[PDB]
Amino acid sequence: MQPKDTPELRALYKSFEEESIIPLWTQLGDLMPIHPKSKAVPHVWKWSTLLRLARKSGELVPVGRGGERRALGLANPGLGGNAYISPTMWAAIQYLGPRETAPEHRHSQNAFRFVVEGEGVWTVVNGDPVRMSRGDLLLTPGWCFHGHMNDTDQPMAWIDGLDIPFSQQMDVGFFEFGSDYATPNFSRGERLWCHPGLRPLSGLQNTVASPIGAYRWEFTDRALTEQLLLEDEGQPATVAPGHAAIRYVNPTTGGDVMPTLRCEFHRLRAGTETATRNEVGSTVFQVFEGAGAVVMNGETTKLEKGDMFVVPSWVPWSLQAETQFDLFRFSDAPIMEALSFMRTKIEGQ
Amino acid sequence: MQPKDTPELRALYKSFEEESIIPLWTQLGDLMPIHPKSKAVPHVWKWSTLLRLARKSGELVPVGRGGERRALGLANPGLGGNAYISPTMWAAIQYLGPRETAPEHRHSQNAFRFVVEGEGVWTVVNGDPVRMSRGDLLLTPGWCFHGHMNDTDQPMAWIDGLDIPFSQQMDVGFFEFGSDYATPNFSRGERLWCHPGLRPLSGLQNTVASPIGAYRWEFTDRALTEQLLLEDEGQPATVAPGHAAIRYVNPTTGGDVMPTLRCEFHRLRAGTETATRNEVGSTVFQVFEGAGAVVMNGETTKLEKGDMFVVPSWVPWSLQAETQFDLFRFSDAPIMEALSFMRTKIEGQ
Amino acid sequence: MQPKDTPELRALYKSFEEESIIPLWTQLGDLMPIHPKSKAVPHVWKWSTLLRLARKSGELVPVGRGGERRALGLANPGLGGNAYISPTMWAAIQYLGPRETAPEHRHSQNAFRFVVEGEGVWTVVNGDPVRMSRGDLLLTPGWCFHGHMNDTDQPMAWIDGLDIPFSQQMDVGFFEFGSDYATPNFSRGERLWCHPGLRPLSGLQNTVASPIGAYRWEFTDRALTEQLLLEDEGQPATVAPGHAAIRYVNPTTGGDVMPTLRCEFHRLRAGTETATRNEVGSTVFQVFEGAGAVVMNGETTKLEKGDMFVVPSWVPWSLQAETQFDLFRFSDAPIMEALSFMRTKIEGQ
Amino acid sequence: MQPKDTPELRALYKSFEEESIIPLWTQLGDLMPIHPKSKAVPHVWKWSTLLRLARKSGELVPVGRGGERRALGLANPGLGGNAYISPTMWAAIQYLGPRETAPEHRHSQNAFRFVVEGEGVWTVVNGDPVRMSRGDLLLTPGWCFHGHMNDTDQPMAWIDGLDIPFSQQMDVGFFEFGSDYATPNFSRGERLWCHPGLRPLSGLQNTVASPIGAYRWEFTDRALTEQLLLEDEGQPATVAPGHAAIRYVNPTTGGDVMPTLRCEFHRLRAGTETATRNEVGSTVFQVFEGAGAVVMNGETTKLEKGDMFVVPSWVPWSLQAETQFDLFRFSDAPIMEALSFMRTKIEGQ
Ligand SMILES: O=C(O)c1ccccc1O
Ligand SMILES: O=C(O)c1ccccc1O
Ligand SMILES: O=C(O)c1ccccc1O
Ligand SMILES: O=C(O)c1ccccc1O
Ligand SMILES: [Fe+2]
Ligand SMILES: [Fe+2]
Ligand SMILES: [Fe+2]
Ligand SMILES: [Fe+2]
Repeated sequence: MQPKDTPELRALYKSFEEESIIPLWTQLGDLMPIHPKSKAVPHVWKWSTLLRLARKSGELVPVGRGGERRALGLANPGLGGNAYISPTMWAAIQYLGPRETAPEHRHSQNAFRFVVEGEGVWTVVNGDPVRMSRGDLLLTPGWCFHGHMNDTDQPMAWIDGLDIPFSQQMDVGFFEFGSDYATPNFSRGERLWCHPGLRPLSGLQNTVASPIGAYRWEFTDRALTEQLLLEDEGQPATVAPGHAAIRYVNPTTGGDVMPTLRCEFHRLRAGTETATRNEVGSTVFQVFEGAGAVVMNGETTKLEKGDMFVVPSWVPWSLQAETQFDLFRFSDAPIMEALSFMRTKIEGQ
Repeated sequence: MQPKDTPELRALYKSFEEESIIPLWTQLGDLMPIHPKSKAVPHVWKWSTLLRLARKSGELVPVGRGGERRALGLANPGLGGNAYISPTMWAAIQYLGPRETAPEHRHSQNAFRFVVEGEGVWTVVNGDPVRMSRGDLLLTPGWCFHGHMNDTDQPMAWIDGLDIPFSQQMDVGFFEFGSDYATPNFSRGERLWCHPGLRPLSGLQNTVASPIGAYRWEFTDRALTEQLLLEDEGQPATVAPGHAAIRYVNPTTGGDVMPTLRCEFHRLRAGTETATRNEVGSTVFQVFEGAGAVVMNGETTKLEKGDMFVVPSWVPWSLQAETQFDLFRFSDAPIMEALSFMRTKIEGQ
Repeated sequence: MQPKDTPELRALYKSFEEESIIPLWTQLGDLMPIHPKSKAVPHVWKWSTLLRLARKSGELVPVGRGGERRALGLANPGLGGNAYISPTMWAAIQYLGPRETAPEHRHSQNAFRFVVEGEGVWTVVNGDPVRMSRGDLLLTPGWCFHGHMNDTDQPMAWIDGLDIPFSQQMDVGFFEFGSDYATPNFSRGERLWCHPGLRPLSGLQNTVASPIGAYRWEFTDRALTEQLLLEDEGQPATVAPGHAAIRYVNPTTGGDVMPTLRCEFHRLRAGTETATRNEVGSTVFQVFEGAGAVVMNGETTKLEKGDMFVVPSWVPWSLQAETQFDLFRFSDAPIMEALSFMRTKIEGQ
Repeated sequence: MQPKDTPELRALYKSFEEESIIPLWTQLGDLMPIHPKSKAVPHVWKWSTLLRLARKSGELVPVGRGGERRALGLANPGLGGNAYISPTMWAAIQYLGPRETAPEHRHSQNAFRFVVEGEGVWTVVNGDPVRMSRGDLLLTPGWCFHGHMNDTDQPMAWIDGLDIPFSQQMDVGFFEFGSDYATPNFSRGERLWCHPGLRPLSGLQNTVASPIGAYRWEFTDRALTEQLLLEDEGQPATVAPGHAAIRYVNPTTGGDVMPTLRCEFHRLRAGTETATRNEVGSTVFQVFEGAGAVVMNGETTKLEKGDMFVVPSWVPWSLQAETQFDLFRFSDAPIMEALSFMRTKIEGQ
């Protein structure tokens, strides 16, 4: 029950409004809920829809009338009109038309770019051009100048993933505009850092984000395959049966690519069904290849190549593989783990 | 400019709404601002107002009709009706009437309690009673059962500070209800941990929050005084001239009391004016003792004993001491520092 | 068996000597032993002997003819004439006569000074005078200028403990000579750092050694007592029953006082017998107060106030308390733990 | 001067011997030297000598009469007959004859094996066979079962480098004997861990030694080459001009391969002369390929393929490259750095 609804009490309460006081006893339980109950909801975006809307955006929105910001933000139906896939993350399909470019900027927000379709596009990160192609994870960590340049008559689309929504709500955003379109097969960063177990004596200082600008498909495919081959041979390797998986990491540290964002890739042998997990914080997945399904909150949704979905904080989820099922993944887990808020429930266990 | 306002474009845009797409090019700059520009605003609450409203709340709201949650949340005028002092923090004046109690609960949200007026109240934290008195900082870190019990015919008020607003927006909240009202002068925690430079062989494992349940006035006063005395003697000690200051810390680690919240105490020799600072993230201060002023965004506000104010992300601020000026402080700085978002501008420097 | 003792083989072997080759197959097992088997042996030094030899040294060795280096190194009978208590540590009884002084030097070797008998002696550490008295642990960490000055007509003796033997064998030794004999009751360091759970905003940077120059008896006694009182009350605290114990720590970090040396203090309720332990690396203990015994390798030795003993790597040991038994302790454990060589066997467990 | 040589003093001194006391004032300065002055001396071993003595050892010392321990320890002429290359390190040429094997053991001492000549030998490390070939660095970290098996009619030689001398002097040595000779091209470890910037979700826990069992030539060559190519292009990369260099690292951590031992590889463009360095602790180098020289203490020695040399603590050294000069390197630097004893002087700087 509340306090007696008296004239004295309504006066007290008129004073509260005047004085910028809100009394705890008027509040609803869910200011401190039994467990996390997100405003954001589990949602799926069909690739064939995203691709159709992106080609269309490309016709209608050329450069000089919107075309240098041609990204279609996946907006969670529960997040009140904000361009947020979850409370922490932004996820958009950038569509780069034939021969298009962008100038250099920087910002505190951390970003990656995961190539879906296309080749011959370079993103230049602090002056170092990083060739882009299908299955490549690129990084443009906080405060690194990045611009891009298409070298071809062909469109490219990629997932444009950022901690924009965390950064906006917590007030950490900074942004600056900056000052030959070279096309090396491999960036300097990779030429220094993509040799396994080796570290340059000039790179002895640890960094906060990874210095690897592209994690190329090749390597991601080979690791996932070797984990499956090791399963066939009775050797331990997969996280769970028929579930191969790698985390993309900062080689100076062995930790996450950037402070706010985790990236991973999972490959599921056909028939594999994962155990249901409740994880604190939000994750987004994208079907790289194959066919299968997700369950979220008990509800199964069938998935096709390119489809993207979000699991908010604590929503129970699992994946199931009809064919062999490749999935790119990202999450706000390094925020929850850095701050000791992370909890995990797994069904068996 | 935007794309040509054509029927085709309005169709594209009707599809976006249907499909939960929001295009980056429609967005306003301030999704990624030049620097942080908070929705929250600098604001001051006058203690004499908070005290008047608290006594009143005590008459009108007894136990069984709201009285076990008698906290008056300082609500930022810019934060749209949420009981938030800033986007990350909650700050309330809890008013405990004569002989009142509360039962044990726990929650993932981290909390402290800074005693303003009163004595003879124990908060019991995982079964360990912590006597409360004026100038004491108490902790009830995430997931620690806490309840309280007043032992006296006298009211007590304290600042009830939590990371409630961070926890709600990011979805990390959990909460549980729990299962003799002993009155020791000192808690076990303090009996183990409040011996300087000494650590118990049974407490060799590092912890995420501090195990010190009360940081008593005595010690805080003595440290601040010794720093001033050391200044008089030509020895280095103060952070800036006439500006003595301590940070409350976790002795297992030397870091912050809890993962999301920093606490500090500042004592200003009369006449001292601090250099203007822009700091990422938000802080709240409370005048423990003395008289002086704050400048925030260029605007001076005079301050009296008990007055509380908030400096959102990047608002330029300084303090000025007319008499000798004691101030309790807290902030979301460990979140910004844990995630490499922290930046600091200082005027001289 | 060896290779056939042939003229060819003796030639091979004459070549080895010539060429600075020593073949593994000629070596004895104990270049890589089943477990650690120290050259050093368990040994006890009787205080009444150390005191007698120290007074004597004081008569015969005044200043200008040896008296500024009046330390009597405990030399392990197994360590071949080196002034080593163990392979890693040096432990000596420094005897300071009436009014004597020493000038400032520094060195990479880490050092502490544990006051046994005496008062009114200051050691000055980087210009900061640290009053010395009975039961105080003082530090003079690596590379800190230290000199001392006696202020009284009375001798003082203290344990002078260093990582001299580690430093000599591994080649890390550096040494420099340096450039009013003030007598403050408390050093600056302590005035800044001996307030429990508080840290100065000017001391926000972590350090490698502790900045606390004296860990005074007072605090050590109070902690040990509170742990015993907590045992009487059914509260967890002691490491083992009737075994109270603290580790001296670096407050910036919560770790060991200095990188190579651990210090601790143990208080045993009468009747308490500890469980036998095999620990990697060496430790030295000194009976501060009480009467009791040690077992080392199965052999019991009775102990009196001041007596000192060493347990080399892996020697099984325990302590037994006839009266209430106070013991200062140091070891090379931070070297073994830093390098993952530490192992521990305990009898029950 | 000493104390007066009196009968009383000789008595005092007879008591010291009796009582296991050695007085500091009798000691020589160099118990705490101005800077490190090693017992060990700079020394070179000519490969053509090591190879000749190894073939010979192979004839004279077959299996069953010494042949399973056919390693020729490089013994520093200054270290009094111990099989030590420096006070911290052991370095030997293991010579494995046609078809020979060894059974599994383990020990706390950390070890690597750097292949010089040969192929078709597997070392099996905790049951995982690691193919060996020229230029490969293999690890067998502390406490990992390792045995080997030759698969060929051909001898192989490798550098057999351990922290044997540190382990013996400090007393940390443990050793155990253990319980199909499979020949995979690549070990499991490498199949999991040698994909750049990728980490298996089953390997999320940090380790103390690297889990990479072989750092193959291929990768080491490619990194060194790419650093030189990057120099040609005006991009920063080399540690110094014409001086390319990588450190072998633990990918879970980015730190050193094992806690006591650092490994590195340097490639010098012809004509390159390095700046003179004094580094705390000892290092050993082996000419993998090319021709050039070392200066140590001012004395130049010409070097050929395979030649090995040691620079004790603080000996000033530099390398000079007549042709293009490839050098494997190891040191006790992680011990000095872990314990804050490391110091570095460089000539320019
Ligand atoms: O990082 C950027 O360039 C960027 C900024 C805002 C939205 C999408 C993006 O790729
Ligand atoms: O920690 C609590 O008991 C608490 C919970 C919500 C609001 C204010 C509070 O002190
Ligand atoms: O630290 C010193 O002054 C010292 C040096 C050598 C021996 C004993 C000592 O106290
Ligand atoms: O690691 C070993 O097997 C070993 C042990 C002693 C000497 C040389 C060695 O390779
Ligand atoms: Fe950007
Ligand atoms: Fe609570
Ligand atoms: Fe000294
Ligand atoms: Fe071995």
